[PDB]
Amino acid sequence: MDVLYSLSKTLKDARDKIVEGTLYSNVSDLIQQFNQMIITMNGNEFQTGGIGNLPIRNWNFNFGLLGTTLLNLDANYVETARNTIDYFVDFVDNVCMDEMVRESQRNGIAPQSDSLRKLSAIKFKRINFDNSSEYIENWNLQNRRQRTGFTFHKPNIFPYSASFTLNRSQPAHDNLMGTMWLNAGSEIQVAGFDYSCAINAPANIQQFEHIVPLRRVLTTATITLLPDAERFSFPRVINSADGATTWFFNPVILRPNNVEVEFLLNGQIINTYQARFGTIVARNFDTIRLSFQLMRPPNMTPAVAVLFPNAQPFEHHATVGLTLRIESAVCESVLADASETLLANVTSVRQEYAIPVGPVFPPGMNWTDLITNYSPSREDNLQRVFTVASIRSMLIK
Amino acid sequence: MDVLYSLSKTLKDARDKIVEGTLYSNVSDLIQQFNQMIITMNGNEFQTGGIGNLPIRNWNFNFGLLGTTLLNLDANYVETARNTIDYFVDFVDNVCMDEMVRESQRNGIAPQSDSLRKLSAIKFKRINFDNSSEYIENWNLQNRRQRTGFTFHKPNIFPYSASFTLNRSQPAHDNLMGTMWLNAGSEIQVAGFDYSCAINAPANIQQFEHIVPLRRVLTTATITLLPDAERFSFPRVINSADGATTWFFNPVILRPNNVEVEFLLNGQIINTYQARFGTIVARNFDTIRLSFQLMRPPNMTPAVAVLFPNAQPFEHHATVGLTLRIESAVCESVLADASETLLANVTSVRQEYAIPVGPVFPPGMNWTDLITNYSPSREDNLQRVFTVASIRSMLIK
Amino acid sequence: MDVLYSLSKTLKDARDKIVEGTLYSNVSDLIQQFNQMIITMNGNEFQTGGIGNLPIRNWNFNFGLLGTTLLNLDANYVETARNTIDYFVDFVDNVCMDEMVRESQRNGIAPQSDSLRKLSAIKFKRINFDNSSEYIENWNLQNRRQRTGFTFHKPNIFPYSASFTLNRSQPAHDNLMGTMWLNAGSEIQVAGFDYSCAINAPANIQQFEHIVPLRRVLTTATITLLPDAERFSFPRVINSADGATTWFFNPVILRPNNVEVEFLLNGQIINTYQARFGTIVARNFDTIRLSFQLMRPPNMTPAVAVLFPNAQPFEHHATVGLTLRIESAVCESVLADASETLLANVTSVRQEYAIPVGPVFPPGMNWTDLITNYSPSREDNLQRVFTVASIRSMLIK
Amino acid sequence: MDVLYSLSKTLKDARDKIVEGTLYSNVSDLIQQFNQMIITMNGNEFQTGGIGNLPIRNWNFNFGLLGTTLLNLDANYVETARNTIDYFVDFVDNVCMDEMVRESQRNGIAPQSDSLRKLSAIKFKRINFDNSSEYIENWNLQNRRQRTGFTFHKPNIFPYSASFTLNRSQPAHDNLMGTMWLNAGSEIQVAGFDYSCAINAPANIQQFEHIVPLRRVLTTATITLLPDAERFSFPRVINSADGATTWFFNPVILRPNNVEVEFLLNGQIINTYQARFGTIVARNFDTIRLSFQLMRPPNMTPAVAVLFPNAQPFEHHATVGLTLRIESAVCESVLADASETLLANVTSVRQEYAIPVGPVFPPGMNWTDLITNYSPSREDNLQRVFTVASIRSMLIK
Amino acid sequence: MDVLYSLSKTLKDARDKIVEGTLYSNVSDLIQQFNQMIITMNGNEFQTGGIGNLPIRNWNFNFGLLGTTLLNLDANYVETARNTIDYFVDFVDNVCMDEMVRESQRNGIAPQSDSLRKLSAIKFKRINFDNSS
Amino acid sequence: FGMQRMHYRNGDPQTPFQIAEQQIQNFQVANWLHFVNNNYFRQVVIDGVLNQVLNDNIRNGHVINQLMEALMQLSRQQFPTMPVDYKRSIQRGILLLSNRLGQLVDLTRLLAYSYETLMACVTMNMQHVQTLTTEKLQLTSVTSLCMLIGNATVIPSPQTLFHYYNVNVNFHSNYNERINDAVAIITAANRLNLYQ
Amino acid sequence: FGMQRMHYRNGDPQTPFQIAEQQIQNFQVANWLHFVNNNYFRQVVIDGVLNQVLNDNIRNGHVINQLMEALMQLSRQQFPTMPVDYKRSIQRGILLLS
Repeated sequence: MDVLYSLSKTLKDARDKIVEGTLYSNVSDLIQQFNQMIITMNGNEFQTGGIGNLPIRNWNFNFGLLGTTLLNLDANYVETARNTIDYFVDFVDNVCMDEMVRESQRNGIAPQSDSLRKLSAIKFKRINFDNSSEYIENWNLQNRRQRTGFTFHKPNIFPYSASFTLNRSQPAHDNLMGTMWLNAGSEIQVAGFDYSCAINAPANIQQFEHIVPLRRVLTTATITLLPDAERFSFPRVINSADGATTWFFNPVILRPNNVEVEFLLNGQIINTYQARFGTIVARNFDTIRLSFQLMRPPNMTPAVAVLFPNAQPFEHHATVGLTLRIESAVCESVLADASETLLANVTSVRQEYAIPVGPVFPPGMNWTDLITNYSPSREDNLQRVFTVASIRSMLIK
Repeated sequence: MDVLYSLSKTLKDARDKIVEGTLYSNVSDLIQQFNQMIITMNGNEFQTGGIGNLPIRNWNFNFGLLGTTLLNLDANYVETARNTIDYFVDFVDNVCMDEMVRESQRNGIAPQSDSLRKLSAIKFKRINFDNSSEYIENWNLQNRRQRTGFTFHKPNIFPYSASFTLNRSQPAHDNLMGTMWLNAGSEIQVAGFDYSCAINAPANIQQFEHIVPLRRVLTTATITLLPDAERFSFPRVINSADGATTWFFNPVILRPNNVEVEFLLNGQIINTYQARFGTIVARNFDTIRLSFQLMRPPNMTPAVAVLFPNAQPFEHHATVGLTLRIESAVCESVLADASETLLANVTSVRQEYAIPVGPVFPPGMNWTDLITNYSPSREDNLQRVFTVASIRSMLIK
Repeated sequence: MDVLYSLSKTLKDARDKIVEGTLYSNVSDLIQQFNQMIITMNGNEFQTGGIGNLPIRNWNFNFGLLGTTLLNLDANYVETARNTIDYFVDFVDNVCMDEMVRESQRNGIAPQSDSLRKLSAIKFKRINFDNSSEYIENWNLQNRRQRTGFTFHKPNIFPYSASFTLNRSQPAHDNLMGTMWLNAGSEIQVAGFDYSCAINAPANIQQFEHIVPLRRVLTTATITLLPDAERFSFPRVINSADGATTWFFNPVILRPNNVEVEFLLNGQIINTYQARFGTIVARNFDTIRLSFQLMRPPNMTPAVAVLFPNAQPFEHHATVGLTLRIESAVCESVLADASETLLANVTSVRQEYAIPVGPVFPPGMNWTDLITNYSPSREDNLQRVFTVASIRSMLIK
Repeated sequence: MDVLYSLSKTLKDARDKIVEGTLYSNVSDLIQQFNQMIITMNGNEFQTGGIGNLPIRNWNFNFGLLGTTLLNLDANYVETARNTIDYFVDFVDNVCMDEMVRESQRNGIAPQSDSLRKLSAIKFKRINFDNSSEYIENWNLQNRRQRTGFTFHKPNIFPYSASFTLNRSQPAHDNLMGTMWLNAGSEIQVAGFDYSCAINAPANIQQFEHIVPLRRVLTTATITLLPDAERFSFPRVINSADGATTWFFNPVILRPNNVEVEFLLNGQIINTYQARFGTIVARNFDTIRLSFQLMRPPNMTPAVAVLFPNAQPFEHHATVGLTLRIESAVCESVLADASETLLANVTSVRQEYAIPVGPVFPPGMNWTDLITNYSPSREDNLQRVFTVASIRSMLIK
Repeated sequence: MDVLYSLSKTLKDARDKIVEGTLYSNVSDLIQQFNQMIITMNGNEFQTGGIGNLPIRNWNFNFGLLGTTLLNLDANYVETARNTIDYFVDFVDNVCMDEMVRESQRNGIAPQSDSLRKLSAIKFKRINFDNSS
Repeated sequence: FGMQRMHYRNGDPQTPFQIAEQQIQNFQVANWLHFVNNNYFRQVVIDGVLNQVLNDNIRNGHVINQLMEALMQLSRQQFPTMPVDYKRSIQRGILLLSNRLGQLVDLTRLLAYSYETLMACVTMNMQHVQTLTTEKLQLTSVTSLCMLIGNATVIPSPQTLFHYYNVNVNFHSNYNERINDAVAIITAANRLNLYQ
Repeated sequence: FGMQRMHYRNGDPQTPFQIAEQQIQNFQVANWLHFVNNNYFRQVVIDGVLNQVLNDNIRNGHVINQLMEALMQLSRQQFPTMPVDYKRSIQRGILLLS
């Protein structure tokens, strides 16, 4: 696998440094690297494609070398090197395009394409310029059974699943007590609503809780806990759970009282924060448990007193809400992000040539279903395909 | 263009590599490049400025070469490096500033400033140390007539234009049926509202459509999709159509029905997703068509059964809404973004000396005005200006 | 602190370039640097720990020079190199972690631990591989007292203070007029409410003001501007200013006019924007001034005239709202961000190893408490700890 | 790409010059060229076809040379050369036939066919006879980022879209005021009709305007503005806009008064002409805005007075018309013309073997849809296919 | 006016035939014509403009003979040739544009601008590539 | 391999072997040249005496095989652009040197052991600095040694070794004693304010 | 110092040593070259008698240390693109004078 990254990095560096007029004493290293690459590459053919509409292509390799005779590069030397470089770039692009689409249920961390499988042979192991890039370095470190990591921005890890769970319910929905939450992207907003407004509640306090799991362990998460949620603070009319009737929602946002935020790992308490708003830091967590209390106003005013009639007739329900955002995090496994187009590259390459759905990736690369039931084989296959995608995105801008 | 980036890279690498202690075999190539540069530039002259409040200076070059041979670099070499590097930094800063605020109409991609015009001749063609970045390499590839591209995070491609279209109006504004949408920054939020819950159209289903154009081609974009409007769910009073009166708006939200999102190219369907809320990806599109249907719920409960009367007077109107946000994309042409520091650099340098408005760019770099009538000449000028700004941003830290 | 950065860079380069196959001509510089570092690091003993739960460990350095013979690095040479690479990585990790958990009023720039004091002597200055990264180069520029700065995306610079003021108020809760706003991270949203809808107010125009100071200076900042309230346009119940009961809020949103944004620096007006939304750019400022006016609409419609009676009992008070988001910034003093995670690393180390509270940082690395009372000693200590964190964050990924 | 043009031009020149009896001292250049071509061509096989019904063919190359022994060409030498030449002509024709059909969404300016891609390799770059032909010279100049052009006759650039826009309309179409225009080919004819005949018009003058955009900038356009349009000067009966009713049209052609012709570029005024008929010259334009006035006859005669009753009953509507023709123009991008069969060749080759519609070209190569939504990638792909088509049309007459 | 046509034809032929790869036996005539034109155009100074908005510019010609050694024209030779080809194209464009904007009753056939008057002397008549158009 | 012969200017910091390493393509010959290029001594402090020690790949004599394989490759290429007789003579020379592989291995191991044992008997610091007077040595003697070595080992005689060690330590002690005497006299003279 | 041989024209108003001073950034030899560049007879008057006298710095014998330091700096210099024996002899003679 590392051979492909070495080839891509060498090609990019050569395209960067070989420009007209530069002194040869600054590209001696790259000249030696390129000559070694040409010496080892020649004489071995390749085949790519064969599945779907992907163009089947055959490959040959017969090229000269880059001698050392000049003192400053002229136009003609640069042109010859550039002509070879563009062909090698096309080769890398086509090999990657072949590799990205396919997959396998077993051995999903090993190469699959014929060209890549032949490249993994020992006689090609003399070309490895560096491993400075993030994804290739992580792959190399993961090769030797070591802890890894990924610097991610807005690391979407929460699956999209809009759901609510009622706690107290009239048959015709006139006295409701429950919770509404919506986990979109890397944003969690949880709201706790009551119709009684704590007029008949025990000790005039209503208890709210909500637990959201996480399939993959993160680290170093800067958490912005902002109260006064926005997802449920406006009139609504939605169908009931059984899908045979509807209900109304007339909200009033109160002050969330005694906000408790807990981060757990392996079933133990790791980091806790009481009644703090703003930005907080969590170091290691796998399950998030948000709980708080809704407190009835101890004293009211005419408008407020009318707005919460003690008796059953209700026309204004009360609700409190919180917002959970992950503005930064580091994970141990590959995940979708927003600082690149890796998942975008995978989706585009999958859809462009209409490869029939295999046995691992759900159809259309819909991220919701892919992240729903996370399994280690799926994670390994996604890691390999994302490494190949990052290789592609480091050649074509 | 390329020469300026070469100078900037050489100076930055020299200031990041020349310090007491390091071995001589560590910065040999940089010393060779530095001597080549000082040989080439020596003995010439330049004079930048001559417009706006920017002062006019005259530059010379007489600095001597290096060549000291020490196993450990000492502080005398460091002192000479500091002095010469500072002088070259000031020179490159001044020439970049002069290149900034000048614009031309015909052949805008061509250099404008006299210093840069003299700096692209044949005798300056030696020093081209390296081109290792995104913008400069994209410029170099464009000069070779190949595909271009840039990375982005939440691009601002939609000019702010808050507009609302009506399908059925009334002089009294007591009975409305129409749509409202806004597109600011990287967000599009569309909503279609009805007052009678479509008891006048067949099958009790009203179908709004929406079409939004894109001023430039986009590829490999991941889309966050939300099925509930965020902006049009509050009691609002808005201006009328003729700018003569004010109308009321009392919204309530239902579930969107048969949601279709279409990314079309040349009017042809490429990416389509139905009821896929969360994260979706589109490969290549230039036109966005959104269609959703507001459906009267079949079965009701007292609250909703009364709040939607079939008679004339209304207390609450019905509306549905979608929030579409693009988080990352790659474009073949130069575009600004809120995730970098380019447009800010351009406007700061422009307002630094109160330059009169150029014959191409709109006044004060009002981004909306620039993106409105997006012209190819303006595109080329924007490309050149942003490239020069990126060259400048590599030094002033 | 440069020696630590050089050591980290050398270790990363060795771990990323020394793999079986690479030509020796590509790692000759790295081998020379490694040999120099090892020969200058022999015959010295170091001790780390003594505070927190860090186990006190002692270290030796009796490692011979690496091999310098083979044309291609085979497996055995790589294993021999790693036999000391692992030890070096562990040592650097322990040293940086030990340094991270100590601070004081004085010695704001100078290191405080024993390891950095001993390493930064004259003789060890022979080791400096480069200064390519951002933070170390900014630190070196600061040591010469020159222009400094960084780049971030959506930085939390505005502290948390959810405050509101009332201009005309009484315990009747029928005639209220004031402004309420929220400041979390970089999201400044202001709202001005007026119960009377400016009926008795002179000239039918009511003027609001709001002033927010910044703890530091931001240059070339891009800001997204929106005209409508997005967080204070829903019914609410809020307590009193001093606190005896709660009042009621039911907002209706107009379109504010004469929306003027001032970027004031040292009492001098620099950038002025009138009636503009979308994209706004300020070259340099240290304070934000916001101004808007409420205009009772001249013409009316029955659904509007029924909600602003000239009489005393009101039902829906008028309110406007503005959204101000800083989506990119370049600052002079060190500040936390959303893209980077150094603050996360520091807080993670502190929480994991249970450091006793010092007289400088607020407990638990609470960012809001840290920024509410920014002091130069805090700034220097935080710059030091952040540079150490950035050095650490490229060795254990 | 240039290799193919060189081959075609060399083959045509050889077929032109090698005739029986000519003196050898006049074909020495072509003999050297042919010998070099045979030397470089031999030993490399080729493959073409594989998609649709196109015949897959394999290719070999084993031929002698053309020695220098004679003083005047005899029949046998000419026959041998001709036998080789016809085979090479078949080779070029088949390669072009393979190349024309295919396309690509990305990199749509680079070669795609396997034979062409192999031809682009460096070792074939020794054959370039000239670049005198228009299309190949334009391609070569466009390769190096330079302004281009095309001498076109009747350059159809206006899409076909028959449409009208009413201004004053009775429900049953008895009092109409509006415009009819039809843009066919390179011919624009705009008519402005009124039913009132300016009897109730303000100031007895009716204002007419019409703006037609253009997707591609032209230059040096000789414009023949002839009044008295013919497209709408005869009785008509057409369906209404909603397609639920029809209307009548009884026209009378009056004298168009104060004809104003404006040519704009980038939103500014470039060239204007008032009250001039015949031929005019425009140098640079992108949008055409035709406006004029219809003047009521100040005095009438019995028949005329009866023909325009002041009251509502109408039986003769009045109309003025203009005709816009582009008898010559030069563009910057490839476009359909009438001086060749290039678009005809593309359409014929596409339809003959029934290649399924790809992702760029709309089905059937219908020029209307292709020119409707013009995008730069489509323009580049069309440029490449038209260059290949012009190559084909320069071999088979 | 023949000299201007010859110059234009030579410039077009040079810009269309001098690309990396063509055998020298196909451009020997063009190289000879180019060398003759350059050696006959050295040591003279021209001025164009003075009327309209045409910016007055001055021109020199101190360009050495092109290379005459390589069997196949490589990239460096092409770049050296273009280093003066661009200048020649600009000069011819400016001269013809200057001539285009002047006319009078007399001198109907004879040129009126200074550039054509100076170019059409006896000594410069050494340059005439063809009259094919 | 029939590549254009190099013109190594007399005075470049690079060495001809370095350029050859950067030029040729074949594996074994390039590896051997690379080994001979950067093979430097190692400074090792033992028992308070600084010494120069060869690389461990030279004492066990395995590197000679890494030589011979390369030489063996030299016998496979066709030697283009050369007459047959020149190739025949070169092949004869390389074969004569090759058939004596065991003799060379034994000689190299003997040289390594003898050098280590003898050099371990010096007690003054040594440095690798070129001096003015240079030793003259023709290569014909080296060819004779490589072609004439046999089977009997040679170990330095203990009596000669002890005599050499005694002479060396005597010289070092004399040098140190004279140094101390001179330092004492000069220090006393300069502290007694003597200036005439 | 690996620089091209000094192309020069006889009769320039500036001596070649000035050009050497403003072309070499090696502090020791550059400073020594500057000192030699601006070393001129000093015009003084003593008891009504005009005389030309040397500078004080050379008078006490101090410039020799600067010359020795510059020569020793040149001694260990790489001296590139020069044959073996010539360079060895040059640097050994420099050491002899130092």
